[PDB]
Amino acid sequence: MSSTQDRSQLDPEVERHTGVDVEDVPSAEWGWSHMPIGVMHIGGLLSAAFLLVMMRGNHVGHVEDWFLIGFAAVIVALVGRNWWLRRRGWIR
Amino acid sequence: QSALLRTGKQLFETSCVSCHGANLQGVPDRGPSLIGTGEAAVYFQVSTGRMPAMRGEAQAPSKPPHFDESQIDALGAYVQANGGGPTVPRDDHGAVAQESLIGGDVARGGDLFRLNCASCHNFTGKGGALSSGKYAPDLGDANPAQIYTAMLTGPQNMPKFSDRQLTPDEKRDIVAYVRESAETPSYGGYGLGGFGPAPEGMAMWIIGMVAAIGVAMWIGSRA
Amino acid sequence: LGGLSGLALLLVFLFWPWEYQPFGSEGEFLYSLATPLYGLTFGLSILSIGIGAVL
Amino acid sequence: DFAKLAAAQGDAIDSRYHPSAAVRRQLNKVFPTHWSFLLGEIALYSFIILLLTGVWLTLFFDPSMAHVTYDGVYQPLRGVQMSRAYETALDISFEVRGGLFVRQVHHWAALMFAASIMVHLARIFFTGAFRRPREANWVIGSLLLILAMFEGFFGYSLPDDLLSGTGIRAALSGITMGIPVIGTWMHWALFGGDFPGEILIPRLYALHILLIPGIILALIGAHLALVWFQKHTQFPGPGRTETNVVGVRVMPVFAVKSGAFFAMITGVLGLMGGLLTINPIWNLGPYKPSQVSAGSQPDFYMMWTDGLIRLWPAWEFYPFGHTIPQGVWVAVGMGLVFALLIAYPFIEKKVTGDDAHHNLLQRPRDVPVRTAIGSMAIALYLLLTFACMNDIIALKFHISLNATTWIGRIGMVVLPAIVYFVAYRWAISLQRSDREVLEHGVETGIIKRLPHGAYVELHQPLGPVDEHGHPIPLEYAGAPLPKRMNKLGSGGAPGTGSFLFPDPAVEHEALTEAAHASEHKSLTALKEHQDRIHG
Amino acid sequence: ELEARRPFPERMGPKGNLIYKLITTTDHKLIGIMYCVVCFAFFLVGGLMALF
Amino acid sequence: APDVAFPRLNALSFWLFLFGALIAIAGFITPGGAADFGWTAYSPLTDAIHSP
Amino acid sequence: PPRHNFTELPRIRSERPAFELHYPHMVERMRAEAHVG
Amino acid sequence: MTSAVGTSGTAITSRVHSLNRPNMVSVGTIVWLSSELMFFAGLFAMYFTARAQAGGAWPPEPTELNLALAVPVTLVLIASSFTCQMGVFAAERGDVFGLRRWYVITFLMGLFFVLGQGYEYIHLVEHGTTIPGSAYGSVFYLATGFHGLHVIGGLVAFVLLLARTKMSKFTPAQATAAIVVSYYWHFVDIVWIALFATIYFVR
Amino acid sequence: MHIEARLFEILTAFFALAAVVYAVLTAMFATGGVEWAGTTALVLTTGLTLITGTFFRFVARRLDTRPEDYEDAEISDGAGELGFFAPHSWWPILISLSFSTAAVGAALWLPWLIAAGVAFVITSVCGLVFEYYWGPEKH
Ligand SMILES: CC(C)=CCC/C(C)=C\CC/C(C)=C/CC/C(C)=C/CC/C(C)=C/CC/C(C)=C/CC/C(C)=C/CC/C(C)=C/CC/C(C)=C\CC1=C(C)C(=O)c2ccccc2C1=O
Ligand SMILES: CCCCCCCCCCCCCCCC(=O)O[C@H](COC(=O)CCCCCCC[C@@H](C)CCCCCCCCC)COP(=O)(O)O[C@H]1[C@H](O)[C@H](O)[C@H](O)[C@@H](O)[C@@H]1O
Ligand SMILES: CCCCCCCCCCCCCCCC(=O)O[C@H](COC(=O)CCCCCCC[C@@H](C)CCCCCCCCC)COP(=O)(O)O[C@H]1[C@H](O)[C@H](O)[C@H](O)[C@@H](O)[C@@H]1O
Ligand SMILES: CCCCCCCC/C=C\CCCCCCCC(=O)OC[C@H](COP(=O)(O)OCCN)OC(=O)CCCCCCCCCCCCCCC
Ligand code: HEM
Repeated sequence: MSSTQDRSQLDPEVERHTGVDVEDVPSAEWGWSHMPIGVMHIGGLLSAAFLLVMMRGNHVGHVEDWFLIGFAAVIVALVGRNWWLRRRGWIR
Repeated sequence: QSALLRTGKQLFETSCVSCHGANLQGVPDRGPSLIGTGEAAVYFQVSTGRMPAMRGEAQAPSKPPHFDESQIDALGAYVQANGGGPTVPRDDHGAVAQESLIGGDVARGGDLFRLNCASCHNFTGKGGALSSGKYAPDLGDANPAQIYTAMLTGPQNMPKFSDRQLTPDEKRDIVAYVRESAETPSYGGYGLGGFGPAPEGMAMWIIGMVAAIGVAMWIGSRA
Repeated sequence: LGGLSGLALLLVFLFWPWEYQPFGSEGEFLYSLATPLYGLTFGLSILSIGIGAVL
Repeated sequence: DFAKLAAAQGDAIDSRYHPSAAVRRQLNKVFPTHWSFLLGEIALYSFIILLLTGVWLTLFFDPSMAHVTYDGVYQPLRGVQMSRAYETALDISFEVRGGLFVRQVHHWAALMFAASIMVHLARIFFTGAFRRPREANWVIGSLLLILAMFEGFFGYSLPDDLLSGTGIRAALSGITMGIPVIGTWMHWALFGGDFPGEILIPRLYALHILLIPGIILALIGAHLALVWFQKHTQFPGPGRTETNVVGVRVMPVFAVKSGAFFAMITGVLGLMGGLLTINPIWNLGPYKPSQVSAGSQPDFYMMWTDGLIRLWPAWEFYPFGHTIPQGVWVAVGMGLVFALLIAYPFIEKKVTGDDAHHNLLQRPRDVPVRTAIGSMAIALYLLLTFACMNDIIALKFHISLNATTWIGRIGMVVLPAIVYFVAYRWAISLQRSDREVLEHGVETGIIKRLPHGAYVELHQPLGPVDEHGHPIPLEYAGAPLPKRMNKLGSGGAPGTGSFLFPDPAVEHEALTEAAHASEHKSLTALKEHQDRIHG
Repeated sequence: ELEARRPFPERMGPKGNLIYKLITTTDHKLIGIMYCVVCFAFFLVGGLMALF
Repeated sequence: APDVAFPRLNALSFWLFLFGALIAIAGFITPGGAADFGWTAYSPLTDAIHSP
Repeated sequence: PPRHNFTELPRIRSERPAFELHYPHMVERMRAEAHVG
Repeated sequence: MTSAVGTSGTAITSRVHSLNRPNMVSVGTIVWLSSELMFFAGLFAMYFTARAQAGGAWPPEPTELNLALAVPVTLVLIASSFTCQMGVFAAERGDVFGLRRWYVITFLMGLFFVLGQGYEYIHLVEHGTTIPGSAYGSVFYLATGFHGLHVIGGLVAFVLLLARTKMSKFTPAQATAAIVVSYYWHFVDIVWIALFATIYFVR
Repeated sequence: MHIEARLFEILTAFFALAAVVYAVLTAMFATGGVEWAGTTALVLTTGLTLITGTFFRFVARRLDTRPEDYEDAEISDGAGELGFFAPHSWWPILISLSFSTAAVGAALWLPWLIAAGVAFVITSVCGLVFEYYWGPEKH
């Protein structure tokens, strides 16, 4: 009871009509809420590529290369799953 | 001594013949041969406890010794008789020398430590990391005989400092510096371990910064 | 408390066994906590003054 | 007659000058009373302490590589060749009363300065205190952070020491000399020749006591002036709009609490200078190229650069009869880090499209993408900082050094992504929690309904309640919501007597009634001002 | 005389609704589900050891 | 019942399980490895002398 | 289950409250044959 | 927000109405204390095995228990239990400040007990006996020092409960919290009585 | 709470019998007399169940027959105000993390990480306990 409701008029300025919606991100209008999926897909692919490329180096070790392979493989698998699901409309 | 040799043999036969095969020859891929290691190597290694070793790993860790001084001497005498090699220092009475190994000069000992020891251990004998699971341990537990014998016989991935390379006077100075740096109180407060940047930054972020943020939260108003 | 700690800082700074003591020497313990006492007194004094002001 | 003296001095001031209007403006200036807005004040106060201790240190420090045998008081270093810088640092530590304390509190103040700059940067970035206005303020603040980093780098390198000289040899020499087109030319021009050139420490002393601190002071003046005249932004709240500042005036409350906070911060710094040992240069022998330790780390603010050096995978290029060492990789990495940090507000505005004049902060949860990016960046910074410490981490926490190095290498691309995803989802879920609180009221204890065995949490609505039980959902207003009746008027009136004994009932009733009346008055004033503004 | 249901129940749920619950979970039902998933993860981890 | 007796406590129980479990698994990342001695962890084999 | 596990509670009489709830006719039967074993 | 949807004057109340129903907090505390009894049972088993394997002179020659300092501390712990029960009575009443006084003196006497145990530890360590020094020393130190850690935990609970009473109005919730803290303190003093009778008298 | 108390009373009877018989048959007919580990463990698990059962019996005599204990008790009989059950809280995870930082400090013998884990544990336990008592901020 000892609390007063808040009235806020923040200055707005993309108009959010495209991208994310309040049902998905409740505070979409209040700040940057949408990162294009292409950005994250390409970022994951480049992270996997960097992990694979680190195999080429001055290390006589081999478990290091195998760890890089595994992490790059799971990253690529996640990116591929996301891309495939969004291509099919989030199915399976 | 005859009985000392016999006791060393009996301890050896029921302690290490599984990995330093009888006849002191090493078991291929379990332990090196102890021929030529000498009494100093046995004293250091067993007294630090590394040798009753129950795993083959990156490094044999230290542990409580499995033998008392008399049994350490027995094992060392047995190994010295079988192989023949460096001998642990001893005082006038016959016991392993502890105070006699404190070199008079400490500046010289510190210079030698920095040139040779700090390379991996620390500025002041705290531990250090090594390539693959190895590490140089803190020297604050080691007693003067242990430090001297560690130099005399490179235990593991540690350069072997012969008497010719580091005259016993230089080793005594290094021992004096090690003990002095270990037993010396931190001037200026609690030395957070011995590593400056990392413990100092953590203590900042945890003690000073939480204090500042908590005081700011007390003074200000959440909103 | 801030004032008493400031006076403590003054008295400790003026009269305390400062100066390096070689090693294992009588007075080495006093020297080891000489500087910590300076900092303790100073920080406690000004921190107590600040706490009083905040209160 | 102190009152008469004060009145006469005020009349004299207002006759010689005419500062009445300006002084009244300064005193009446309103500052929001949020705790997170004191984070910059922490950095400012630490900077002031740094200046005060640095003057004292300069009164006793001698910058020079001129070799000297100590012949001082510290026995463990006697007759050892050392530079005059190291000798006078040892003299400050030992043969000057309180010199050890002064240098220790100076170094602790440097560490707190860096840490508080980092925390203030986090606050502003996550609350969006940089967009449209204050973007130049963010830019100069980024320059200030970089200057502080390098200032501390030159500071702890100032007393020629084994640890700090090894750090200099690594970074300043190797990185500088590896740069392709002009690397050796920059190295020789900074060091007056080869690495141990006889002018390095004097040059760093100039840079560290006058040049860089002068620039830091000028930029702090610009920063504070910008904050002062571009009125401080505030979080959304009851009476807080984009065209007003709700808080407390400078004179009565803000000034006193800021001074008290300065006192407490300097008290914390002094306590830590006393009780905690920082940079025991006496333990760290004089610099010699042939000697080194295993730690070999820089202060925590340069620890991320050092960790980048450690983690980057030894990629070297050899053009026609030339070499491009791995130092250039880390140099370009630092350049990119600083460029992105300086240019973020413009990058953010280009990406999103918002150039609107923003005076109301936004809660980090309300901006999932930016809080996610900041969490990702903080994760990368922490990864690099701990990679620099992998040596001691491996030593103490028994993990192989190669394992720590490769954990850093893999994480610096894996951990940022994990933290980004987790922070994004966490922000959205905080928003969802806020919405559920808005539409259902706060949660409380469970009650079993009379006729049937239904269990209902017996919520408490935060707004007008519909004719039936369920309330009319409110609309989110960018301000925190009370998720515990704890923090509302529920169970908050203990006997106001004392810790050990009570007070008379009449006094207790008077006190509690007066407090309740004051709370009603404050809430009503906020409500009426809000209604007047929005109606 | 007929009910307006969804063709299929909500498959997963809106972004960012579970992560904060897990941290702040106080519903035994969710905690029990966290137990089952986490415990089963250790079954796979511990079970993989048996294969070696 | 609607909930457990101490529903913040059972939340702590899960997290104590999870984090307690992880630091036991953490023996693997160490160069030496996890605990050599069997699940039973008999006394003489477990002391600092054996399995150090 | 709804948060707090229940919007209702049936008459609890035996070790099968839900069986009694869903099959009231069995309630008498579950008692008649109980002791036969 | 007319008045409140939950007609309660405390954001946090008793977890069940204790007049007709058991106090859940008390039940849980009693069960957990019964478990801590088994923890101390493990410690007692260690001590008794060492005692059995001792060769007649259970406290070795170097060690010598100081009843002069062990009787005052146990008496002080019993007094602390009595004062804690008085504070429990205050908490059963609405006497916030009476509870605070009783629990403050209980905390002071428990701190005195901890300091006396530390003094006896210092004296014993000076006179030879040590954890690594002897099996008797080690089992004695494990038992009595784990009890001392439990006493420190009880002291922390006391100060924490007192802070809670300071920050919120006294209610049946805080009364029950005081009651369960007192249950912990009574369990601690009972296990101390057992440890005293075992270490010193029974030996 | 008659059945709740009687369960622990039965457990106490059985554990007391087990402790007594073990102590007797180990004092005599054992290689080295009383085992002194199993005996103590059995005695103090008897004590565990005895404490719990005694408290439950005290409560059973102190409280009238609850609806839960009463057969033929309608749901409406127990319908009423259940007490405060803590809603969402993130303090348990912090307590677990602090205790884990103390535990790793104990495992890897790091007094500094023990000292900090314990501080951490005190802070998080204070937060959990004060969660629903921290009055509104007074400015
Ligand atoms: C052995 C040895 C040498 C030991 C000593 C160590 C050493 C070398 C140095 C440290 C020694 C000293 C001198 C320590 C104390 C430092 C010091 C001056 C502390 C002052 C704090 C104090 C004593 C407070 C007493 C309590 C009290 C009554 C407070 C109210 C009255 C006071 C003092 C008000 C001070 C107000 C204050 C902090 C002014 C700072 C002036 C400056 C630089 C900026 C002002 C300013 C501020 C503060 C903003 O926050 C701000 C935010 C947004 C936009 C603009 C501004 C802005 O312009
Ligand atoms: C900030 C930290 C968070 C990082 C997030 C990123 C998460 C991804 C981690 C990537 C892990 C990469 C591990 C592989 C790395 C690698 O390639 O190195 C190996 C060593 O393998 C290993 O153990 C692998 C251990 C992997 C465990 C990773 C644990 C993650 C922890 C750190 C997460 C907790 C984080 C805590 C956060 C704290 C928050 C602070 C606020 C081999 O070295 P070596 O030892 O020389 O082995 C030789 C033989 O090969 C050879 O046959 C034989 O002959 C011998 O020579 C042998 O020595
Ligand atoms: C809040 C402000 C207060 C700050 C703390 C100030 C404390 C002041 C202490 C009293 C004055 C200074 C005493 C200086 C005397 C002194 O230095 O103290 C050593 C102890 O040292 C230790 O072990 C640590 C013991 C544990 C207690 C201290 C722990 C405090 C940490 C937690 C504070 C930093 C915060 C970090 C947070 C971590 C969590 C991060 C998530 C004791 O000797 P010792 O133990 O034998 O040292 C070994 C040589 O001997 C031996 O050769 C040598 O080789 C070494 O082994 C050496 O350790
Ligand atoms: C689920 C998978 C389950 C996989 C579980 C397998 C576990 C077994 C591993 C080690 C056992 C102890 C042997 C220890 C000795 C190693 C064996 C050997 O000798 O194998 C031949 C060469 C090296 O020859 P080298 O003589 O060692 O000398 C070299 C330079 N001088 O390696 C090879 O081609 C063969 C590869 C050998 C090990 C590589 C394993 C690393 C990581 C796998 C994937 C991580 C995935 C992360 C996912 C995010
Ligand atoms: C502006 C931010 C500053 C930072 C971050 C900073 C940081 C540091 C640090 C970390 C040290 C190492 C102290 C030690 O190792 O004991 C140091 C040394 C020093 N600082 Fe600064 N400082 C700053 C400003 C100043 C100023 C303004 C002055 C002069 C007024 C100054 C004068 C000195 C001197 C003379 C030393 C050498 C002390 C020694 O060798 O022990 N510093 N600085």
